[PDB]
Amino acid sequence: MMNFTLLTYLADCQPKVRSELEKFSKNLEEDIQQLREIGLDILVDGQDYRLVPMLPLLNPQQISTALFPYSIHYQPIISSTNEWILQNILSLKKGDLCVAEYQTAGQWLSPFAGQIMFSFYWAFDPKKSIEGLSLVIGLAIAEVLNVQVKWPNDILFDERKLGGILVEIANHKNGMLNLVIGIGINVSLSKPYAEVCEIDPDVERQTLLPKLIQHLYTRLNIFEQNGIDEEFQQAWQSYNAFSNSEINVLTEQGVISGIEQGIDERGYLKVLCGNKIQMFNGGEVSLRKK
Repeated sequence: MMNFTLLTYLADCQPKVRSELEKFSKNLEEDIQQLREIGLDILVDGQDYRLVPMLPLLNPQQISTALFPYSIHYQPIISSTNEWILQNILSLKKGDLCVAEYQTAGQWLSPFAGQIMFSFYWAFDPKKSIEGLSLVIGLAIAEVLNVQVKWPNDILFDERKLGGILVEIANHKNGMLNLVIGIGINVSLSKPYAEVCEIDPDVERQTLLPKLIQHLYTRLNIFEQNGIDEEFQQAWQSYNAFSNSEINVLTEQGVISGIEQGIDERGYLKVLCGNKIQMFNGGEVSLRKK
């Protein structure tokens, strides 16, 4: 069982003596070791216990001044960035974000401060359709990092997953379509996955996070107008790593083989299997390469 309070107190990544630490944990050394097992690195030098970040910690006010006017909440340790946006939905506007260094619920040995992890609140017209939204989120991320996309919502470098996207619908009666979009991008992971450190060795999470968020909001606004138009489908093809490739579509009824044929106006995957094009929805099916 993870000691959440101990992790939160150690989150500043500054040294803390056991006299204070013994308050948050009862059997302390058993809990420090349990945190070490889940991939966190707590090093005790002499009498000083310190948590080690994989990358330099983020500065909240630097992000806030860079992403004005969007309101930013920074928590070093949180259960879920999506839950905070959901739980505080009544106090937020478009683009308000919850950025964290570690998510306790969610890689397995995921590192503290090794990922760009943020969630944000977005609203659409209640009539509007969100079909293809996860494709817009992925394409924006791929364009910023000059990497590839995989349908429906995978970001790829060297055919390896560089991050993940989670789009959720809030059960709030705003008269609008309320969505929490969650993003995790691997920057430096301790080690079938990829990290931005490979593509850009001198990358800094402080600069990349506003860059990604700004382009993401552009494409979301483009989606509100253009939809999944022909220009978007051309943009998808440019960054698709599975374009016109021999693919296997894993479905609840088994695997359908064929050749990838891009996307339609609803964001559905188009595959040529036999002599007909078969279309699939993202949540129901999974994409792989023969």
